[PDB]
Amino acid sequence: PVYIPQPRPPHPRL
Amino acid sequence: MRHLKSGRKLNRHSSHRLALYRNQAKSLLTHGRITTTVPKAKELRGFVDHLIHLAKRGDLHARRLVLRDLQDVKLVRKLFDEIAPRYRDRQGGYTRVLKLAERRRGDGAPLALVELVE
Amino acid sequence: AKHPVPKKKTSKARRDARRSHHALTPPTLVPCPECKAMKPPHTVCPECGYYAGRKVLEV
Amino acid sequence: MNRGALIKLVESRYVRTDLPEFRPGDTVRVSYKVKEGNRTRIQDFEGIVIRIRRNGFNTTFTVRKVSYGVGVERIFPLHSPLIQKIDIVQRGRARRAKLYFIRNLSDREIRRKLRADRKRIDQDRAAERAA
Amino acid sequence: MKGILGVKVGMTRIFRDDRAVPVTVILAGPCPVVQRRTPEKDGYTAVQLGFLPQNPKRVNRPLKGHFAKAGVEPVRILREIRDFNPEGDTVTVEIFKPGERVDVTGTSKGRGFAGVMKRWNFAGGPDSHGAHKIHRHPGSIGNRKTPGRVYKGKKMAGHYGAERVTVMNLEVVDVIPEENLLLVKGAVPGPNGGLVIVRETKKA
Amino acid sequence: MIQPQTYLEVADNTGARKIMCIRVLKGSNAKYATVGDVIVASVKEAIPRGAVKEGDVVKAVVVRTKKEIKRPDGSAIRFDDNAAVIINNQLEPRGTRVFGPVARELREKGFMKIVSLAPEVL
RNA sequence: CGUGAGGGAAAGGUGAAAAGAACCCCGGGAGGGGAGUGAAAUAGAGCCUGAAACCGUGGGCUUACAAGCAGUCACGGCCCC
RNA sequence: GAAUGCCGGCAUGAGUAACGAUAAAGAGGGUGAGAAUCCCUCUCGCCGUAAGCCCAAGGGUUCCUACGCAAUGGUCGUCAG
RNA sequence: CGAUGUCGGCUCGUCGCAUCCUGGGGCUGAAGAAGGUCCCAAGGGUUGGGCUGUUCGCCCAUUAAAGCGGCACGCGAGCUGGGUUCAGAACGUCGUGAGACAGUUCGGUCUCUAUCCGCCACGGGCGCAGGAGGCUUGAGGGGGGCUCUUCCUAGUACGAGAGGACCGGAAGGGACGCACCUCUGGUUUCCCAGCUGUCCCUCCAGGGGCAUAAGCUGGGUAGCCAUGUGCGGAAGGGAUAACCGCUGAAAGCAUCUAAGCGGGAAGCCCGCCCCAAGAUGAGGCCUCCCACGGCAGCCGGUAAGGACCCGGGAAGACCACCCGGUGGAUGGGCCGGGGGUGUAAGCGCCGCGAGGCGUUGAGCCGACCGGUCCCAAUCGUCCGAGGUCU
Ligand SMILES: [Mg+2]
Ligand SMILES: [Mg+2]
Ligand SMILES: [Mg+2]
Ligand SMILES: [Mg+2]
Ligand SMILES: [Mg+2]
Ligand SMILES: [Mg+2]
Ligand SMILES: [Mg+2]
Ligand SMILES: [Mg+2]
Ligand SMILES: [Mg+2]
Ligand SMILES: [Mg+2]
Ligand SMILES: [Mg+2]
Ligand SMILES: [Mg+2]
Ligand SMILES: [Mg+2]
Ligand SMILES: [Mg+2]
Ligand SMILES: [Mg+2]
Ligand SMILES: [Mg+2]
Ligand SMILES: [Mg+2]
Ligand SMILES: [Mg+2]
Ligand SMILES: [Mg+2]
Ligand SMILES: [Mg+2]
Ligand SMILES: [Mg+2]
Ligand SMILES: [Mg+2]
Ligand SMILES: [Mg+2]
Ligand SMILES: [Mg+2]
Ligand SMILES: [Mg+2]
Ligand SMILES: [Mg+2]
Ligand SMILES: [Mg+2]
Ligand SMILES: [Mg+2]
Ligand SMILES: [Mg+2]
Ligand SMILES: [Mg+2]
Ligand SMILES: [Mg+2]
Ligand SMILES: [Mg+2]
Ligand SMILES: [Mg+2]
Ligand SMILES: [Mg+2]
Ligand SMILES: [Mg+2]
Ligand SMILES: [Mg+2]
Ligand SMILES: [Mg+2]
Ligand SMILES: [Mg+2]
Ligand SMILES: [Mg+2]
Ligand SMILES: [Mg+2]
Ligand SMILES: [Mg+2]
Ligand SMILES: [Mg+2]
Ligand SMILES: [Mg+2]
Ligand SMILES: [Mg+2]
Ligand SMILES: [Mg+2]
Ligand SMILES: [Mg+2]
Ligand SMILES: [Mg+2]
Ligand SMILES: [Mg+2]
Ligand SMILES: [Mg+2]
Ligand SMILES: [Mg+2]
Ligand SMILES: [Mg+2]
Ligand SMILES: [Mg+2]
Ligand SMILES: [Mg+2]
Ligand SMILES: [Mg+2]
Ligand SMILES: [Mg+2]
Ligand SMILES: [Mg+2]
Ligand SMILES: [Mg+2]
Ligand SMILES: [Mg+2]
Ligand SMILES: [Mg+2]
Ligand SMILES: [Mg+2]
Ligand SMILES: [Mg+2]
Ligand SMILES: [Mg+2]
Ligand SMILES: [Mg+2]
Ligand SMILES: [Mg+2]
Ligand SMILES: [Mg+2]
Ligand SMILES: [Mg+2]
Ligand SMILES: [Mg+2]
Ligand SMILES: [Mg+2]
Ligand SMILES: [Mg+2]
Ligand SMILES: [Mg+2]
Ligand SMILES: [Mg+2]
Ligand SMILES: [Mg+2]
Ligand SMILES: [Mg+2]
Ligand SMILES: [Mg+2]
Ligand SMILES: [Mg+2]
Ligand SMILES: [Mg+2]
Ligand SMILES: [Mg+2]
Ligand SMILES: [Mg+2]
Ligand SMILES: [Mg+2]
Ligand SMILES: [Mg+2]
Ligand SMILES: [Mg+2]
Ligand SMILES: [Mg+2]
Ligand SMILES: [Mg+2]
Ligand SMILES: [Mg+2]
Ligand SMILES: [Mg+2]
Ligand SMILES: [Mg+2]
Ligand SMILES: [Mg+2]
Ligand SMILES: [Mg+2]
Ligand SMILES: [Mg+2]
Ligand SMILES: [Mg+2]
Ligand SMILES: [Mg+2]
Ligand SMILES: [Mg+2]
Ligand SMILES: [Mg+2]
Ligand SMILES: [Mg+2]
Ligand SMILES: [Mg+2]
Ligand SMILES: [Mg+2]
Ligand SMILES: [Mg+2]
Ligand SMILES: [Mg+2]
Ligand SMILES: [Mg+2]
Ligand SMILES: [Mg+2]
Ligand SMILES: [Mg+2]
Ligand SMILES: [Mg+2]
Ligand SMILES: [Mg+2]
Ligand SMILES: [Mg+2]
Ligand SMILES: [Mg+2]
Ligand SMILES: [Mg+2]
Ligand SMILES: [Mg+2]
Ligand SMILES: [Mg+2]
Ligand SMILES: [Mg+2]
Ligand SMILES: [Mg+2]
Ligand SMILES: [Mg+2]
Ligand SMILES: [Mg+2]
Ligand SMILES: [Mg+2]
Ligand SMILES: [Mg+2]
Ligand SMILES: [Mg+2]
Ligand SMILES: [Mg+2]
Ligand SMILES: [Mg+2]
Ligand SMILES: [Mg+2]
Ligand SMILES: [Mg+2]
Ligand SMILES: [Mg+2]
Ligand SMILES: [Mg+2]
Ligand SMILES: [Mg+2]
Ligand SMILES: [Mg+2]
Ligand SMILES: [Mg+2]
Ligand SMILES: [Mg+2]
Ligand SMILES: [Mg+2]
Ligand SMILES: [Mg+2]
Ligand SMILES: [Mg+2]
Ligand SMILES: [Mg+2]
Ligand SMILES: [Mg+2]
Ligand SMILES: [Mg+2]
Ligand SMILES: [Mg+2]
Ligand SMILES: [Mg+2]
Ligand SMILES: [Mg+2]
Ligand SMILES: [Mg+2]
Ligand SMILES: [Mg+2]
Ligand SMILES: [Mg+2]
Ligand SMILES: [Mg+2]
Ligand SMILES: [Mg+2]
Ligand SMILES: [Mg+2]
Ligand SMILES: [Mg+2]
Ligand SMILES: [Mg+2]
Ligand SMILES: [Mg+2]
Ligand SMILES: [Mg+2]
Ligand SMILES: [Mg+2]
Ligand SMILES: [Mg+2]
Ligand SMILES: [Mg+2]
Ligand SMILES: [Mg+2]
Ligand SMILES: [Mg+2]
Ligand SMILES: [Mg+2]
Ligand SMILES: [Mg+2]
Ligand SMILES: [Mg+2]
Ligand SMILES: [Mg+2]
Ligand SMILES: [Mg+2]
Ligand SMILES: [Mg+2]
Ligand SMILES: [Mg+2]
Ligand SMILES: [Mg+2]
Ligand SMILES: [Mg+2]
Ligand SMILES: [Mg+2]
Ligand SMILES: [Mg+2]
Ligand SMILES: [Mg+2]
Ligand SMILES: [Mg+2]
Ligand SMILES: [Mg+2]
Ligand SMILES: [Mg+2]
Ligand SMILES: [Mg+2]
Ligand SMILES: [Mg+2]
Ligand SMILES: [Mg+2]
Ligand SMILES: [Mg+2]
Ligand SMILES: [Mg+2]
Ligand SMILES: [Mg+2]
Ligand SMILES: [Mg+2]
Ligand SMILES: [Mg+2]
Ligand SMILES: [Mg+2]
Ligand SMILES: [Mg+2]
Ligand SMILES: [Mg+2]
Ligand SMILES: [Zn+2]
Repeated sequence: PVYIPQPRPPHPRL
Repeated sequence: MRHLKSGRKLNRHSSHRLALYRNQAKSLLTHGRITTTVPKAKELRGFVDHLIHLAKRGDLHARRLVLRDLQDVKLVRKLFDEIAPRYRDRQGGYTRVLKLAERRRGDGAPLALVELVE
Repeated sequence: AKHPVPKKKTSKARRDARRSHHALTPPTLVPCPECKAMKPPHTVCPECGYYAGRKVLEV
Repeated sequence: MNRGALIKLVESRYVRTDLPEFRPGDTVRVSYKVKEGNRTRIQDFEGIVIRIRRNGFNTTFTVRKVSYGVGVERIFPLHSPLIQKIDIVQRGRARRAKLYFIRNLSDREIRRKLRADRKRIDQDRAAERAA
Repeated sequence: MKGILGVKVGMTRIFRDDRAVPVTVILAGPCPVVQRRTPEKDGYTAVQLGFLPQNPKRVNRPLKGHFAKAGVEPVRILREIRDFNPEGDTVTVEIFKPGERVDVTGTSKGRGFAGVMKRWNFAGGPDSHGAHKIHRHPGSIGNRKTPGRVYKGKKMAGHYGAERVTVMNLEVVDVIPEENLLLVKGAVPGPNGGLVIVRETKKA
Repeated sequence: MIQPQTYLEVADNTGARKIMCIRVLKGSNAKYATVGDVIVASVKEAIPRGAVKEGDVVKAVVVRTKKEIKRPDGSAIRFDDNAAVIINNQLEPRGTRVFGPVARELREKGFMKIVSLAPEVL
């Protein structure tokens, strides 16, 4: 494989 | 729930089912025997029975009624002149469905034949 | 949804146990009265074409 | 057994047989036995039969009338013992069986659509010529 | 404490004292006694009634021996009535008079696999305002790590109907003994053609 | 079948023409009012120089409804609108006459003042 | 693979010798069973050796009232030597 | 024996999701070892400022015919780019 | 910190009791009615709105009451995403500035597939020492449990008056629950009619496709339904809570207690409805088969029975369940009835004509109630006891 789909952002634990 | 409901859907919408029965009727009356799936056979039985009974009546109205489904004057003419007269004394049960032994290779469907009786 | 995933690999014991209910059942067969061939009940005989005692369709 | 027959048999002791036939569109007067503490009197109710739904003994018919400015509809069981009598007031010619549409009509427009049913008026008047 | 078997015929209404009366019509009689249950032999008391006669060409050998041991014709169904011991050998609708109050058991109509809303009248979800594929869903089923499980008996979807139901304190409106008919005011479980039990009421 | 937010025509000379039901005075949490039920409503529309004016929070009895009312004799009556008659805390009509027919149910509910004043009890 | 500059694999071995399996059988073929070759054919070309995970067939013991980091110690039953 | 290690192989999830527009099919006849799926006919439906026809770019034999069905075709295949 | 998603809402609840209501009490500065305060009680119940993202709170209209809390401030592999909590932009304020702010303002991507436990349902297997077809006992579970108004008692007891009961007895409600479809009211994908456009069959007339996965419009049976109908909460028995006692010492009196007995709650036990013998502690009763042939075991043919296969079903996802299989009405057709639509076509007459009238409540016509072997459930196959021991 060559291409990585970006991972989802996290839930903002702010 | 389906409680006390008559009539198969045959995974067709309302107008497709109708033409199925209509095209199956023209086929059966054109040839006298056809092979279909068992469910389609079991339902064509009453669709074709009624047309044949209207042909026993034999009036203009009946011909016009019958023509709504068969649309073919020559075939309707055969139904009224050759098919109906051999059922005059038969009170319904003009068709029959017999089940076949072998299934289709490509989808496993059970087949059966539908014919006009003697 | 949040994409449910298996938590452990299924053992050979658990996998096959789930297939406890997977055997084909053999087909129902009866001898045909006219030609004595074996065929499913309630079907026109595919070997001789007889059903209910009469030749129904040529084979 | 015959479940349909048994139902009829249970209903037969209550089935009425003395009322005039009428149709949606006919004007009609129902004399209805009504109670008011602690006596009972006869209150007429005149209007157009806008609907009749048939279920054997369980047929019921709806009559519509305006009344001191407000439209009032009433539903009667056709075999109710509370009905003293029914008088046929006017035979009306409808093209359909349920006349809900006259709820939104002016008086003059209802008259245009429900013109007098000549044929059944003559039927009435040609009856009542009897011994 | 009396009881009779029967069959739901269908509903209609009558007129009684210038009042409409919704009634179910039950064809109840006539039920032969086919076995009596004695405290000596069985430890309790009840009567095994039979109902609807049967073509013997369908009644098997061990069952024929049962009917014959009581000298009754083969019947289609057998049901007991607890603490009922009729003096005769045949129970009929003549055991119920108008004005009495009965309890009717029947097998309810079968909804099959029913949703949480049809079964338990759950509120469902919104149909707008961003609701996402949950309009008929049941919401939350639990808590979090405490208790970290779902209760036994938490209402969820599943089968619904085709089960034993009894309606209490039903008025008897009329009895027509010549046709074995029993007119009960109200509604009875199950479809027309279903088996029903009609017992005296346990209410006061 | 009257509930909060339902508008009723006003069947008397109180001066109010339209009221909007704001509570059904039939217990703790009744959902609907029918003929004979008292409601609390707001006057949304009234004629000039009335005994009542727009804004007043009044009590009313419902005298006729668009959902047909059923009756023990198996009959049923159904009007063209939802109408009400304005009353005082002692349930007497706050006007001096009533317009239109009214439901006979009002009689055995003790609204005999309205029943008499009405031109037709149906 | 990348527009391009550029990036950049995998893939060796029958047997001494093709003697590389005529011919027959089932089969549409593929594949197999015989026949034949060879010291050897689970050396038959998807070929030296042929481990492990993994999948199957057969057999011995065993299991449907039972609480489990799966073993360990004990005793008893059954099968083998 | 572990480096979310590197290469390879093989499991699990599982006979599960899916098989890519809800424009739609049915029958008879033929071919063939084999046919829902190929050919032929009748019926039915869909597009018709297109889902028809003609250029340009880009692609590069895909065109026609004969013989083929291991793989490619999301199933089948006697058909096919 | 190689991730434990954060407010409020919605949905679904469940528990606690320091009890908001309802039930039971003692004391009262308790006349009555109504309160106050404390005790017992967690069975059930605890409304609809305006404002704000709000929790909170205020307010409207009611109520028996409009209770406080735990469950990761319950619950985002259940939803929401208004607020918080990224990147844009603006205002006030701070900073020379870049920028900043528990200061404000407008906007701003929330992940189809459940492996294990758990939960709702439904089967398959084996077991329940002989094998079978029935009908049952109920160990143990589950469900339910709310409450108001008016009247009578009686304008009595009480009170100067206003006001106004206990106990006992009737009637009518709200919400909730289970079932039902007779009525009311929905739907009813082709059950009937009307209508436009277009293409077609066959020129007229009659019709068919398409305009949605019904072209549109007016209706609409069975089924499934609530807005509709029936019915439920109990009664009753028992044991108690706080509390009130009888007899009664220790302790010549007194004491509900130390011996002993009674009264006493919407609560506890039973009662009602439902599941229920895998209740392996595998229960009981009724009926049927039966000592089979060959070497507590094995292999054969059977018995009573069972399954397969088939026509079906208000039963159902598959499975299961239930009915039927020619000695038969199971489905399909036909016939009668119901029911819907609302007067077919053709012909005759009238009008120049669109039309109208008549034949005619005609024609068509799903499912409902029945009849009728006209068609199809043909013909068959396979399993299945020989009963261990004291
Ligand atoms: Mg990723
Ligand atoms: Mg559906
Ligand atoms: Mg049916
Ligand atoms: Mg499909
Ligand atoms: Mg269409
Ligand atoms: Mg028909
Ligand atoms: Mg057959
Ligand atoms: Mg078959
Ligand atoms: Mg094929
Ligand atoms: Mg989700
Ligand atoms: Mg999610
Ligand atoms: Mg999503
Ligand atoms: Mg899911
Ligand atoms: Mg997923
Ligand atoms: Mg697993
Ligand atoms: Mg494995
Ligand atoms: Mg294995
Ligand atoms: Mg293993
Ligand atoms: Mg498993
Ligand atoms: Mg599986
Ligand atoms: Mg298996
Ligand atoms: Mg029963
Ligand atoms: Mg429900
Ligand atoms: Mg619901
Ligand atoms: Mg909703
Ligand atoms: Mg969204
Ligand atoms: Mg979702
Ligand atoms: Mg949606
Ligand atoms: Mg749901
Ligand atoms: Mg959470
Ligand atoms: Mg836990
Ligand atoms: Mg069931
Ligand atoms: Mg104003
Ligand atoms: Mg104002
Ligand atoms: Mg008025
Ligand atoms: Mg490239
Ligand atoms: Mg290139
Ligand atoms: Mg390089
Ligand atoms: Mg070499
Ligand atoms: Mg070499
Ligand atoms: Mg060598
Ligand atoms: Mg050959
Ligand atoms: Mg070969
Ligand atoms: Mg071979
Ligand atoms: Mg070979
Ligand atoms: Mg050697
Ligand atoms: Mg070797
Ligand atoms: Mg070797
Ligand atoms: Mg070598
Ligand atoms: Mg090798
Ligand atoms: Mg190898
Ligand atoms: Mg093995
Ligand atoms: Mg145990
Ligand atoms: Mg064991
Ligand atoms: Mg352990
Ligand atoms: Mg030891
Ligand atoms: Mg190490
Ligand atoms: Mg490693
Ligand atoms: Mg990991
Ligand atoms: Mg790897
Ligand atoms: Mg795999
Ligand atoms: Mg599967
Ligand atoms: Mg899965
Ligand atoms: Mg699946
Ligand atoms: Mg998928
Ligand atoms: Mg699938
Ligand atoms: Mg796809
Ligand atoms: Mg795909
Ligand atoms: Mg597709
Ligand atoms: Mg279309
Ligand atoms: Mg056809
Ligand atoms: Mg073909
Ligand atoms: Mg093909
Ligand atoms: Mg093929
Ligand atoms: Mg296709
Ligand atoms: Mg072709
Ligand atoms: Mg055009
Ligand atoms: Mg266009
Ligand atoms: Mg290319
Ligand atoms: Mg070719
Ligand atoms: Mg190929
Ligand atoms: Mg091939
Ligand atoms: Mg090749
Ligand atoms: Mg392929
Ligand atoms: Mg593909
Ligand atoms: Mg292929
Ligand atoms: Mg192929
Ligand atoms: Mg070929
Ligand atoms: Mg080509
Ligand atoms: Mg952290
Ligand atoms: Mg990780
Ligand atoms: Mg982790
Ligand atoms: Mg993580
Ligand atoms: Mg995680
Ligand atoms: Mg809570
Ligand atoms: Mg306390
Ligand atoms: Mg209290
Ligand atoms: Mg008190
Ligand atoms: Mg007190
Ligand atoms: Mg006082
Ligand atoms: Mg007091
Ligand atoms: Mg409580
Ligand atoms: Mg609580
Ligand atoms: Mg509130
Ligand atoms: Mg507003
Ligand atoms: Mg607020
Ligand atoms: Mg605030
Ligand atoms: Mg109070
Ligand atoms: Mg939280
Ligand atoms: Mg909370
Ligand atoms: Mg949360
Ligand atoms: Mg989310
Ligand atoms: Mg949230
Ligand atoms: Mg969560
Ligand atoms: Mg999560
Ligand atoms: Mg936001
Ligand atoms: Mg938003
Ligand atoms: Mg960022
Ligand atoms: Mg500034
Ligand atoms: Mg500055
Ligand atoms: Mg800021
Ligand atoms: Mg602050
Ligand atoms: Mg601002
Ligand atoms: Mg915007
Ligand atoms: Mg914002
Ligand atoms: Mg989007
Ligand atoms: Mg994902
Ligand atoms: Mg799972
Ligand atoms: Mg687990
Ligand atoms: Mg089981
Ligand atoms: Mg037993
Ligand atoms: Mg118990
Ligand atoms: Mg247990
Ligand atoms: Mg008094
Ligand atoms: Mg005095
Ligand atoms: Mg009292
Ligand atoms: Mg209905
Ligand atoms: Mg009905
Ligand atoms: Mg209706
Ligand atoms: Mg209706
Ligand atoms: Mg209907
Ligand atoms: Mg039709
Ligand atoms: Mg024309
Ligand atoms: Mg047309
Ligand atoms: Mg066309
Ligand atoms: Mg078109
Ligand atoms: Mg159409
Ligand atoms: Mg309608
Ligand atoms: Mg319609
Ligand atoms: Mg009630
Ligand atoms: Mg004392
Ligand atoms: Mg004393
Ligand atoms: Mg004592
Ligand atoms: Mg006591
Ligand atoms: Mg006591
Ligand atoms: Mg109570
Ligand atoms: Mg039971
Ligand atoms: Mg049992
Ligand atoms: Mg136990
Ligand atoms: Mg047992
Ligand atoms: Mg079925
Ligand atoms: Mg059977
Ligand atoms: Mg048979
Ligand atoms: Mg039949
Ligand atoms: Mg029939
Ligand atoms: Mg008929
Ligand atoms: Mg009729
Ligand atoms: Mg009729
Ligand atoms: Mg006419
Ligand atoms: Mg005509
Ligand atoms: Mg004409
Ligand atoms: Mg002329
Ligand atoms: Mg008719
Ligand atoms: Mg007969
Ligand atoms: Mg045979
Ligand atoms: Zn044969």
